[PDB]
Amino acid sequence: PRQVARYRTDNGEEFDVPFADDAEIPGTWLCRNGLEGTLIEGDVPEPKKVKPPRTHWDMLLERRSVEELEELLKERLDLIKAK
Amino acid sequence: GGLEEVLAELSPIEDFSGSMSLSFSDPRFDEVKASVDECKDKDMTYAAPLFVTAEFINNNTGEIKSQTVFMGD
Amino acid sequence: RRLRTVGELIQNQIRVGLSRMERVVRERMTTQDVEAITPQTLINIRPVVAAIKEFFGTSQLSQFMDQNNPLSG
Amino acid sequence: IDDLDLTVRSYNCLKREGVHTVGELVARTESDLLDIRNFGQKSIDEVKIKLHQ
Amino acid sequence: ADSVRAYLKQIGKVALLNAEEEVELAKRIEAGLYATQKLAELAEKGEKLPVQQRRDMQWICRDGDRAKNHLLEANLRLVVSLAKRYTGRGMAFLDLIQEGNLGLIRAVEKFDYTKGYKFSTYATWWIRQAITRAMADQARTIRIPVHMVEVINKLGRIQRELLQDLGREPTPEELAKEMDITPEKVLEIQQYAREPISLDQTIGDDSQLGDFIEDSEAVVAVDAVSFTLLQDQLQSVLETLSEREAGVVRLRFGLTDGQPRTLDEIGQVYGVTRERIRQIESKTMSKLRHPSRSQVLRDYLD
Amino acid sequence: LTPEERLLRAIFGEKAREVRDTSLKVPHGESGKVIGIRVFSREDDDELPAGVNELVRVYVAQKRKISDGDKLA
Amino acid sequence: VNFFDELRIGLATADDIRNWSYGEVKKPETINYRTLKPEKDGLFCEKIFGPTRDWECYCGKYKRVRFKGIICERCGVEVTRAKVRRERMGHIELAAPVTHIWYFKGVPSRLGYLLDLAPKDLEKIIYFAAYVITSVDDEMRHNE
Amino acid sequence: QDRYGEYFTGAMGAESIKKLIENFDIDAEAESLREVIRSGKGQKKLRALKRLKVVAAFQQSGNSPMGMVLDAVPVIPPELRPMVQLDGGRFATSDLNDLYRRVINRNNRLKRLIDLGAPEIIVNNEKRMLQESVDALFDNGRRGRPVTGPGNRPLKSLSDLLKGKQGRFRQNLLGKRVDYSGRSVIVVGPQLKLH
DNA sequence: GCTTGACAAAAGTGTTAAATTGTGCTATACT
DNA sequence: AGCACAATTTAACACTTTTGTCAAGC
Ligand SMILES: [Zn+2]
Repeated sequence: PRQVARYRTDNGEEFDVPFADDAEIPGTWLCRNGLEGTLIEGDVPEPKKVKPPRTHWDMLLERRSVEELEELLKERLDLIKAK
Repeated sequence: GGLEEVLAELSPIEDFSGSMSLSFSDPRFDEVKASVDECKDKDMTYAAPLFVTAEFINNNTGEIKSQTVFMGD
Repeated sequence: RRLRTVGELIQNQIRVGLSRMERVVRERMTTQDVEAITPQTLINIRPVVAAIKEFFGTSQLSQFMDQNNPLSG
Repeated sequence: IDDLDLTVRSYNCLKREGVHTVGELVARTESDLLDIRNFGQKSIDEVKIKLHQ
Repeated sequence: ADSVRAYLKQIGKVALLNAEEEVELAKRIEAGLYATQKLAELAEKGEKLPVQQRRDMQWICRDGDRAKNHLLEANLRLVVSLAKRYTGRGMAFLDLIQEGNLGLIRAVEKFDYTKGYKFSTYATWWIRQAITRAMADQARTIRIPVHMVEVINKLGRIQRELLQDLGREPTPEELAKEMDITPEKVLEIQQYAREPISLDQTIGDDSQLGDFIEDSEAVVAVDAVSFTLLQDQLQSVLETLSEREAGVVRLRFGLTDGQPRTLDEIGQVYGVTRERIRQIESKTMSKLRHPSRSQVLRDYLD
Repeated sequence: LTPEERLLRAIFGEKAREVRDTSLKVPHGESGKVIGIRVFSREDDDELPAGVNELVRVYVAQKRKISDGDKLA
Repeated sequence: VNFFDELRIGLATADDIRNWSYGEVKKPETINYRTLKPEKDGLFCEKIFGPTRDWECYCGKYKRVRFKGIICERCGVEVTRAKVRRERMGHIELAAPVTHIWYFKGVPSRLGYLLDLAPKDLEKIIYFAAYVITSVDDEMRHNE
Repeated sequence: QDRYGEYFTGAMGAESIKKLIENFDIDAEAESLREVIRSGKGQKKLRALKRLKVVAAFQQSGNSPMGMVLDAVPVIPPELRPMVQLDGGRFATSDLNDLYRRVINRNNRLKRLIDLGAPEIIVNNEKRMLQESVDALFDNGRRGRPVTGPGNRPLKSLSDLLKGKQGRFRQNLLGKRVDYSGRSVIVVGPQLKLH
């Protein structure tokens, strides 16, 4: 009473996961390999709702306004032009 | 006494600055909590609470703080 | 050849407990707001009693009294 | 098929039972819907009252 | 020989900055980052730079990352001075150090040079948080979340303060009062704080604790055999029932399949209503309760 | 519950009980008269480690006649 | 079977180790502090190592022996005997290689004898007390 | 590095050792070691001979010498390193789990530092820590001071299972406790027949 | 030996509030 | 330590279906 779905991890390995036929199959499955993988059948519905992580640039922007950054880069280049 | 003997070694406590000194002295015991028979029954340990006089001194301000301290049973 | 008796075996375990506390007393002074420090705020007695409790239990010189007869004890 | 906003109980039963398009719904028989699991009277009462609207 | 000695040797090779350099490095870091973000802005909409403008932009970024690395390496001594105090608490000294460095890294990222404050002032905050936050996620074999570690510690201090005021240890009531929580809760918290013990401890003085533990799921031979014998006596007693009478009992309790069935489901196989099956069930059960059938199964009570 | 166990329940009408039986019994090969009993209850004020509501100790005693296999000297 | 002929050993390769593994345990977590149930992705994780109870998945949607050898689409636990919890292995994928201490520190050092490095020198390399020349360009060094 | 860096590559850690094995000719070092045992008899010959025993062992077997460096570490099944609550609810577990915990903790921190970017001092420190933790897991105290728990007692490594009178072989394999057995004190049988 | 309808308990199912859990941060100076 | 806030999980609950049960009658 089971249906078998196959997933493919980003590195190319493929894995067989037996499921119950009555149950709804997922589009991604944590795999014995340790990586996420994608079902080779139709869907494959969803992005999973990725929000980008916080970056150093983000933390600098919230204090220095872009103008202050520009004048600073001005100070720095005008110093490089003088050799 | 052995207790005072190890307390002499501690007194005083002084950082590299010598600006503050924490001094110990005068150990004291109260009467035993419970009797031997009572402890063997109630699964406790036969013990007297110990008390100490702790003197903290600030060399900059020259202030003294004397406090009685409970070491334990 | 000695022969450290019970009083001394306790003294040594107390000495250890105090030295472990002196460490917290010394460092405590530094990060504590000065003039807000008291003999108590610098003193944390956890390591002193632990030495005693951890000596009577788990130590090979502290044994369950052997009593099947007065002579054994 | 989602313009109906059927009560979440009705949408899941139909979606599990395999009615993707309303074209598959109208062909089904009223006795065929109530045999679908966890599909009761209040389900066909909400679906019928909305179909009539 | 020691691993911490090895790490201290290397962090000692760098040199401590003064206030002026810290500001210098800070600027280089922010300049490099903005240089990078702008160039990346060109990547999407194109508009390539003049050659001299591009070659120098590449250098601003490289110089910024060179700055970030120099600020860190110069303050590694600060991490170590903070992590010294948190040892003996259940984390390795090196692990404290490394986690402090992670806080040091965010200090650098989030540090602001315009405020005119010395770097160690703002960095001490992050390094301490990184180290204590680390201990709360790590130091316990069974992890407790930070909010619970927070309270477990608070309860500890209250007990030590209350201990000093009462010349004794406080009861659960005194503790729950000083902490403004229910006494039942403080018990729950004190159970959470219990830490596990090693199955490898030698208690014999000479055998290890771990080998005194029974296996509670191990099969017991006398029961599995009697269960086999019980499975025999039922098969017999059922044979004294009508074909449908026995068939209904088996499906009702799931003897053959192991999956019990509803009255409506058994009515579906024999072609009757659930109520009919309920009736047939009552009858065969009073037949089964009849002493001649039940007398043999009595000793299987348990 | 196992199906074979649930059928006997219906027949003899003993409800499968909500709880397992973990009970104190005398070790294999031991015997005697019950001497005394000590009960510590959380309901009663008493005292106990966190989580322990009630503690009961039972003292069994026996007269041992000198027996073949006993060691003398 | 109880009759086997040979029993052999060899160095387990990373690939051998990965093939044994029923999953990569990604967290240093044992069991939840409240429910005392195995934490997912940690040591003891039922998704990888196996079910705590016979033919019972973590969440329990499939509780019955009726379907053995199917995986719960919710908790990803396989329905089978909890005995497999005794037979099944995981793995950790390292972010940097690591030397097997048996072959480095065994006397005589196998690595030392294999690369012809003095053991006291081999130590300095793996523990980051000194560098080692991995490659040199002989032509480019000569032409320049 | 700054001058000549373009002409060579160098590194530290097992990552470098892996490279030296990656570029290795056993058949080459085989014979080139084979002649030195013929021509150079002396104390060096005694050295080259022993060294041959390992280099030769890898030729005949199909074993890649790469195996001596680990990209992945296996994890033993949970019931062999159990965690269980005793009577009363207090918990006891194998030392193996805290040992596995240090390894995975340090590997995960390493991933973190790699992604941020970090000065080699910090990153190399992690790799050195990662290396030592996998050592303690396999064989504890075989290098340096052993990883200890409370009371300063060293944790039991995977090697500690097999070795010694209390290890698997002597304790659980060459002997064992058995069913259908008993014992008591013995008394004289003077009236017994010999059988 | 059987079925019908009224019916209440039981069992699921979706919808929401409460709790639990995870993460960011704290700017005298401190190496 | 301590807090704030977002994220996630757990409980609580309203509500719908199903299951067992009774009386009454074909
Ligand atoms: Zn499940």
